[PDB]
Amino acid sequence: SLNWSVIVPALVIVLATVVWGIGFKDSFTNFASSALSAVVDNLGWAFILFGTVFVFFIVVIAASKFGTIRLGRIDEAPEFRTVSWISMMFAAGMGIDLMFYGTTEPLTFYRNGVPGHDEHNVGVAMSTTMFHWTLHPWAIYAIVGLAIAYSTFRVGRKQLLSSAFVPLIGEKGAEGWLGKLIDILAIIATVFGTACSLGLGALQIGAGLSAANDWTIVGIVSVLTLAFIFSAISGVGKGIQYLSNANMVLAALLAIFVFVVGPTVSILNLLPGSIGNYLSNFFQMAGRTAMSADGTAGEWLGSWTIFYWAWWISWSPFVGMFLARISRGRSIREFILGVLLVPAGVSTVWFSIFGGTAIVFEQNGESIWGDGAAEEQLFGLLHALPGGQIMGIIAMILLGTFFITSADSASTVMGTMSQHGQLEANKWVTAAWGVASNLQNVTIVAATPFLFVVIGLMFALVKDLSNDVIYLEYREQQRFNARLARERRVHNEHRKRELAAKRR
Amino acid sequence: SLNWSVIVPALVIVLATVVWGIGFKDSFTNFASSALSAVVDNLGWAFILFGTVFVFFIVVIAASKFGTIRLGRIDEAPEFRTVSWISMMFAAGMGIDLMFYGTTEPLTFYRNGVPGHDEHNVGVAMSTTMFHWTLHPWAIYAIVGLAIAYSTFRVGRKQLLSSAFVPLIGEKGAEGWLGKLIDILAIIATVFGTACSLGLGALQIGAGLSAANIIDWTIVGIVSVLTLAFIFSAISGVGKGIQYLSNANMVLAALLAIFVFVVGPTVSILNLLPGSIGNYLSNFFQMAGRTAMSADGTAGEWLGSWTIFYWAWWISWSPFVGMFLARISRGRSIREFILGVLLVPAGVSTVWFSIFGGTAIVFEQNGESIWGDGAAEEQLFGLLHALPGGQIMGIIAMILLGTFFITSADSASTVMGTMSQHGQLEANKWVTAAWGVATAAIGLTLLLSGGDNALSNLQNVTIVAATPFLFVVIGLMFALVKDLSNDVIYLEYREQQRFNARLARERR
Amino acid sequence: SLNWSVIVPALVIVLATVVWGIGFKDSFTNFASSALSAVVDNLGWAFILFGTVFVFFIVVIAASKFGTIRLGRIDEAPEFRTVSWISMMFAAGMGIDLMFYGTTEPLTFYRNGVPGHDEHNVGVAMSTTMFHWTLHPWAIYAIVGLAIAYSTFRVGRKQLLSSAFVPLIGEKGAEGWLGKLIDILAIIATVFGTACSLGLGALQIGAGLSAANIITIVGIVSVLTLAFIFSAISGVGKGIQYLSNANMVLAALLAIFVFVVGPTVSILNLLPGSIGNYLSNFFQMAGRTAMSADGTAGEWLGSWTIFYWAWWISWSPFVGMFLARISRGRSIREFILGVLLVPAGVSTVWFSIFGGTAIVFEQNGESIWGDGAAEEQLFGLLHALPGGQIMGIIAMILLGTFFITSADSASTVMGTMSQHGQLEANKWVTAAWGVATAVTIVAATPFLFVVIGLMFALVKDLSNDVIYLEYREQQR
Ligand SMILES: C[N+](C)(C)CCO
Repeated sequence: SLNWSVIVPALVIVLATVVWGIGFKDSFTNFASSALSAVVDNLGWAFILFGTVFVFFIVVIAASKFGTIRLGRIDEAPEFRTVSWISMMFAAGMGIDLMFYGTTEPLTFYRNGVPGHDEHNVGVAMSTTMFHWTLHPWAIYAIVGLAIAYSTFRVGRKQLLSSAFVPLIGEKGAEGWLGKLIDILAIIATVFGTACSLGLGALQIGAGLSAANDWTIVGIVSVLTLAFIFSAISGVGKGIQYLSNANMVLAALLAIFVFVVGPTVSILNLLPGSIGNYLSNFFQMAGRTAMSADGTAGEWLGSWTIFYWAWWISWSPFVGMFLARISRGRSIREFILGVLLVPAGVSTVWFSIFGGTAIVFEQNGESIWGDGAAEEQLFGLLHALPGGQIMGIIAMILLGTFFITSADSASTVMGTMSQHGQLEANKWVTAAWGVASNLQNVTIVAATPFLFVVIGLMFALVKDLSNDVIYLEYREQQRFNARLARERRVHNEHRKRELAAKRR
Repeated sequence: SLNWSVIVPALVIVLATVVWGIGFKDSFTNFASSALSAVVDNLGWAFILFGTVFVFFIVVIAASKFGTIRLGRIDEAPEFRTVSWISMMFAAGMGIDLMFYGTTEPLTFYRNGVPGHDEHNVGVAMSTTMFHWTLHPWAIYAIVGLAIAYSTFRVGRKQLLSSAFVPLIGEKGAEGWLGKLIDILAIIATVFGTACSLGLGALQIGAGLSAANIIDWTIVGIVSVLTLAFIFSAISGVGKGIQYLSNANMVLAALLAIFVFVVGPTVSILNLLPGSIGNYLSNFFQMAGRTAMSADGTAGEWLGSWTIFYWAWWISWSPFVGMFLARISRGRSIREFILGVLLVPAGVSTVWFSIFGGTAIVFEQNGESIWGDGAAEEQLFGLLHALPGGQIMGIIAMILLGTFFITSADSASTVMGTMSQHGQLEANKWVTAAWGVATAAIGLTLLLSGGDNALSNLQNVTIVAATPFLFVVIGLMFALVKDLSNDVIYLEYREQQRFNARLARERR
Repeated sequence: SLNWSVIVPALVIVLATVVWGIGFKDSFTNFASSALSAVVDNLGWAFILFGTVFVFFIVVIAASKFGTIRLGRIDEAPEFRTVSWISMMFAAGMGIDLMFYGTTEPLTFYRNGVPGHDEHNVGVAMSTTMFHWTLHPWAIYAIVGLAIAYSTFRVGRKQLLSSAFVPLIGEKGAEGWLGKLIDILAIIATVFGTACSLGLGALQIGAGLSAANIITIVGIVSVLTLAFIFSAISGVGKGIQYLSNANMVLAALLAIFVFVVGPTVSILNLLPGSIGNYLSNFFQMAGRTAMSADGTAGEWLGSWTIFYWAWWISWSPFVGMFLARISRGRSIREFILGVLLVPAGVSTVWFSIFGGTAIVFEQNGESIWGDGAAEEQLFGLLHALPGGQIMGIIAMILLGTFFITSADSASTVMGTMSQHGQLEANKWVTAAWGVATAVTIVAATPFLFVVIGLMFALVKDLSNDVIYLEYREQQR
């Protein structure tokens, strides 16, 4: 079936803005761009304060006994073997976001330097770029991951997101004020959440084709690729799977390419250097406040750290929904360590090669900084290697596949929440959604409340699992063990007492 | 049955400070406060090291299996609800001291900077203040709280610090050479601890009088001796139920936190919550190792005035917080009661210095600057006066430091009575007041001797009377670890895992 | 009993090495030195990366189940108790390194600064020194130590490094490419490793005797200490047990006299000081990849932290043995921390006292750095105190003490890794290989990796211990 109670408020606002951005007061939309500023500096803290709390809590829980609990009907066989499951995360744990931002972020920090430190600090350059792209971002997922996952596969209920809040607003009666609203606010941040990498993919080509053959060629390019959304899911059988390995071959290749063509020793060296520093500056990073230092970091932080936080939150639905799947039969722990450590530790080695070389080239004077342009750097530093174009091609096509990976999946997810949450593949809705610095701004305002949704989600999560039979058993059993062991002891002290007073 | 071997000895020292200091010579009391440099110079390292030790110490017993042991009889349960129990903690975690150092503290740090830190350094400045007022201060309180809550509750001894050394000391009637001694080291330290709070709390008030009237050296003599007269109307002639101002405190303190939160730079104040917890955590070890060798050996002096004082002050109070937290505590687990103590009080102190002290910083950045001529006593009235209707608030402020003194004193003089008479839960109304005035007398006695640097002489004696007790609380770990090893539950468990090992060994 | 298939490939290189660096070839064994740089630069990442994991590793080992099971026969009464055991471990905690380097290093770092900082800072100059001398050099031992012992005392497999690789390789199947290669590079390692701990001592004696008999003679000393490496175990027994104990009392005395005569507070104001800092600066120093800062520390890393790891890596077969040998019946847990808590305390305080005093003297204008050679400095601050020359005499002796206990025992590991990893070996082999030392970084360059696999052979192997094998062979 379809949820035409969640769909209808959906597009009325989706397009209310869409048409509102292309038409009417065309520049009226740039009042919103100056409107986030209310949210960024009034809530920045909220984002940061809770953004970190998100990292500690997920980890305590995995570590906690809650983690042994398995995700699906009691006693279920993993979807993939413990070395076949490994390959699965990559399918979600990468995208177009890594390439445009991934080779410019360490550089841009090694260049300008981050608030609180001097320029040309390779160390911070590595510590601040991972802050955003490793431990922190992924934990915003695994929260929503687990609540969504535990909601559906274990308890055995609906693939709708607001569902995971039934242990707070009750169950089956949280459909109104709170509930439908969540789904609505869910679909929206998934339409905007997508284009933020979709329309972006066109922009990276709008300045990407310069490697071969500008601000209006995007419309022609957008259709070149979008015409392939209706073929991959609508016309072609199956979803993803095939592309997941494509990214390893394509990504793994250009990466091992660079790791062996570019001097390896420096990138390899910065391998522990990357982690080491991360750890040393992670707490200090998490206390960064517009108030610090001297209260002049606000516009840096709104620009970078608050920019990603807000953004990840406004993208955690797709990625909590997508990660839930193919995590059935996997337990809590193995799934939390799953979504962290590895997706975390891939990104890290990725900024280690793109970042290390990108920098080592400024260490000498072969700057890759293409007039301060995110799309220019990527290639500016591989056409500085043999076959710069021979790979630069595979990079284009790498940002091509990624266009449909995100789209494909995203639509899977969004289309899934409009059907009453059922998994079955809905060709019809997957295709319809497909079509549906002002690139970095529309996402974050759109699901501002979401931050409070994942905040409260901690409880709705911890409250609900805590009633899981296995864990319910474990704590019941503790009481019996605790008191039984009481009887055994109170008696002795009456036996060893009566016996004692017998020696008189 | 008042312990007189214990009661008189504590007083012989109480009287000596007051009699020697103001009535006769005066100039000579400041000689013993040359001894203070003595303590910091060559016993300085110890306060610094065992300070950070107490914090680890406590977390690992909480972390340790002992954590599961229940205060009281086996599988006992807490007397009141988690929320109530906690609810007790916020009151425990506020009084005259935050008032005094709420604002000058982190400001003095942004204003002047910290050794190893360039001045105007928000993150550091804040994290140093958090340093003094969170886990390290509260590790100590729990160290002593546990010891007390455990001896009376579990092994059922007398509510006396000595009765918590019994595992390590004879015994056959604990408190021989030792123990009488120990309790004596409690009373005294408990007097000068509360003294400062009574002390700097007083002159905070004389200062505050400026907001309403204008208008003094004799005026501080009046400030205390009046509310000190009103510790008697408070305990001498109790009416209805004695509990009552504890909340009468909380509300005012609430109007102030709320008042300034919104009026003052709110988003900043909010920005300090994530910000300050983080610098803290991040700066937790770097400041842990700040002795008088960093920086270049120049932090020696800075430690003396601040950092060391928190160490001496927290210690010389642990006899009071320690019984308080203990008394409330019965019914918790060591693990539940540790984590509770470090985390719960700490929320408040972190929130407090962010708002009260965190506007003083913001201001100092717009040039407003509440520095008030460099005196910290007046800084609290000052920053408020920079806000709409801050004058009415200054008034409440005084009346707040009023209520605090009586409430600061009664709770002390009860504990101090309780340990002056063989640790009776039942508290003699007549004895308490005695510890009321005696303590008030030394608190006042410290203000008057000093003149313009009245603050200085206060923190240097309370540092000396503390130095002894610090060893007490160090030893108190050792008793505490031997007491927890012989406990039923930890012992009975080691018989079951060695068994859950032996059972499997012979079947295979 | 003498294994002559492992002695040959090693005995040939050793006979050859002393020579090819002699007879007018003395220059071409010098350009050969610079080929060390080659390693530090492409295996630079190698140490600095794992050096730090070993620590976390053992911790994460001592932390988990494996910890509880006793080393050796199921639930055995150990060969000591806590109050006594505590003495035997100390035997390793003190040495010849901790002579010149304790005073000089903390002093150096204070004076010139270490990369990524300013100079004259006391915190960094401690935490940096402690860092090179704490957990980092004791995990690279604990892994060697814990593995060997478990191969023989638990499992009972002969006491020889390759034997610990059984898990990863095969039961009796290692013999081929991996193992024969091990046993040989676990000699080269034992020779040179200790050779860079004695080589500094053959000199520092002549340098330190320029504090006694002001002012060729360097080589006369090598014998006057070596001449009592054989008459110390060959005739009468008990040197390993008797010397280390005495020597600790010497070093203790030394330390204590300086501690008291030297300002007491400063040293004693630096216990919290070093510890607070060592924790604080732990992860930053650890990730001190040369890439930092600005690409600069390449060289600083090469002079000490990285060179530091190699030598330490070189030390794993000889050192890793004894700490395993010493322990029977005592759970790995009471051993991992055993060899982690003690090392930091003996080291920390030791640097604290001597290194810290040095920093104190520099601050008061009383510099003892003069000229600028490591070997001259210890005696510098020494003679700067009452009874200086005198304590200086025992400090002299200290140099030669343990050197004998570390030469007679550097010898023992060889004698036992010669005769099929036999605990007890014939006397002639141990002493004969005691005159061998009578390049450190590349001596052990491959042996790093030998540790890493040793880390997998220690985890994979346990998971085939009885507790984990029984559950394994059950429902699963
Ligand atoms: C709140 N107490 C009075 C218990 C002490 C805190 O300053």
